[PDB]
Amino acid sequence: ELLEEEQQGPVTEQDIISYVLYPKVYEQYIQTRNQYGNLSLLDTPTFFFGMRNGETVEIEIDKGKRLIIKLETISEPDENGNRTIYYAMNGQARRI
Amino acid sequence: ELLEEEQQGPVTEQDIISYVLYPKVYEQYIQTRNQYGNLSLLDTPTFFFGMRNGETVEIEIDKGKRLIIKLETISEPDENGNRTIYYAMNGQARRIYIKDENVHTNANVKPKADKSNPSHIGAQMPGSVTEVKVSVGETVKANQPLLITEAMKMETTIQAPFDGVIKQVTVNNGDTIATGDLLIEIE
Repeated sequence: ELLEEEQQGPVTEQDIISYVLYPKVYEQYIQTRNQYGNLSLLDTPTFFFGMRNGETVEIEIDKGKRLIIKLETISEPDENGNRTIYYAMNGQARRI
Repeated sequence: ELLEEEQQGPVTEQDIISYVLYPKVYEQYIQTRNQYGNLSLLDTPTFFFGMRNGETVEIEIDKGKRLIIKLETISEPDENGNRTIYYAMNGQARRIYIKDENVHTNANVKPKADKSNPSHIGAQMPGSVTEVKVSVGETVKANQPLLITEAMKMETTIQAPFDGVIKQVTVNNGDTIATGDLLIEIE
């Protein structure tokens, strides 16, 4: 009940023991997954380090599905302390 | 007859005595006018200083006609020392390339070599370029020295892996190099 109330929907028997065995950790894994998604798919050097300027990285999402990302530049922090990363993803200009 | 030949076509009487009076200066005014447009329309602070990161500026072109320009970011220089300015003009994304007058080209970022491409020669480890021995469009033998780099008070020359022609040299004398930097391309 508790997991199906926190997450609101699908919960497996794997989720249940995972929570019982590691309450704090399971929960924290969900918060991270909610934010960044499936991090297993990223390659290790991209996972630990991110990306350099003018780099292109492939991420195999499925059979014949993959993300193509190019990191162009990163801006200087603004007044709020926020930097603008200029991206190119799947032939589409993107800003984060 | 002279001025109309040089320029596009339209020349006024005011153009003519402006030349006569100040030949070289008038001819310079035209070269700048052809390069940058009408600078007198710029506000003075912008005219002398350009723009700071994140600044929005207005240029009164005429009644109801103005340029709203925002300077978003200035990139690090490429191997040629060309910085990419990220602009916003009248709600349109815009990119402009400007050559940086460095002094020493140690701020230049070289693209990484493609390790699967045999044409691409990459830097084995970090150093500085001591001597460039080839230029673009030069046929070279196998084992021919084509770049001398210094690591840690140690010189190690880079040589051609096969017979071929140089497509690009991304480095000049005194430039810093990093592990994996593209340096040469050959056929």
